[PDB]
Amino acid sequence: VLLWAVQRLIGGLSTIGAERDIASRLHVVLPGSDGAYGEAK
Amino acid sequence: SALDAVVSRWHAESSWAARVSLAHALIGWTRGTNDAIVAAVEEA
Repeated sequence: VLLWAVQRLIGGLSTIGAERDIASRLHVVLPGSDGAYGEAK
Repeated sequence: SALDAVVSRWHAESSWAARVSLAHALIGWTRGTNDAIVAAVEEA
């Protein structure tokens, strides 16, 4: 639900605006929460 | 990253402390599973 879901989400959301307008560069924020920080890293 | 899961589980659970001896070796490169790669890295 974290890794694969958001990675395919980035893929899908970046696919749509690819051929329509070039240099339209998508932006993603990543929620990163020591051991929890290690998992986030 | 694969370490950070199992070793973190080791540090987390106190049952694995007396049941498992977690160990690891950072393996390098092998010449089997070619000669050009070995020559390039031996030049490196």
